[PDB]
Amino acid sequence: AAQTNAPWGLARISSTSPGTSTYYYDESAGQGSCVYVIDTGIEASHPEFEGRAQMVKTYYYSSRDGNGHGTHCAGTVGSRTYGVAKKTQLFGVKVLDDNGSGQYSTIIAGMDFVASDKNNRNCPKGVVASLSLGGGYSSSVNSAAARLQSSGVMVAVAAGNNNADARNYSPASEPSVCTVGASDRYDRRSSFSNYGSVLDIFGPGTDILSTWIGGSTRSISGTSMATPHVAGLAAYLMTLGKTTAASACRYIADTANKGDLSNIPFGTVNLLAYNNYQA
Repeated sequence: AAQTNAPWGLARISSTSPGTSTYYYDESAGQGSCVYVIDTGIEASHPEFEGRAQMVKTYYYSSRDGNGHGTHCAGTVGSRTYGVAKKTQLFGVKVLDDNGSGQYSTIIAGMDFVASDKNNRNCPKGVVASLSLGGGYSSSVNSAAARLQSSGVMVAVAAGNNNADARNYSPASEPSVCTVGASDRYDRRSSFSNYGSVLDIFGPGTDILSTWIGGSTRSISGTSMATPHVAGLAAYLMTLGKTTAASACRYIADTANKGDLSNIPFGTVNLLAYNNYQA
């Protein structure tokens, strides 16, 4: 399948070269998979989600996304126009308030929620969780991410936006999950992207168009935007049967575009997520 005039990041993930604008992908499109977006919520009524999104948990007075960040990330996972895996099921877990903040204890509870809640959902092709959040190093936060991964969920986490080594941030620094840095449309490391040996992969993160609250759209930047490209890619590849939740990060690294990014510090992987789809 071909989506013309796609957002640059979608085109990038199906291309061996920057500078194109059509996204190519297998029509299975993540059908039968599920992606949890652990964030500020999801505006599930947005026409872009086509009834495939729903809120399953909140720790606050509402499950609605009063911020936009979670809706934007969910759109990159699975919206019809802005999403990688256009037929996946999206489940929102609101661990962040409408200012985008959340206590680590709430975030940990949300991860353990997903590890159990997947047993209440129909996801025959597998389960992914996208975590566009983080703060300073915490062994408890890393352990919660490790448990979620161990339970059979492909965990993708943002590297962070500090232009610093991600070893000092959580859950970015947890070895067993997939830690995602950000790149721009010219294949440069995004100016804010964290780096370091703990990164597994880069995805598009600068000037990413996606859904927003109020039934709208906007372009924003962050490792928060790169993470859902990788989460959606995992769901898509799991639906194709090419990999599993336990092996998808490694498979994405195996099949990535290699050596094509600029300003990658010595010791950080030079790997850009790629779907290897042959139309």
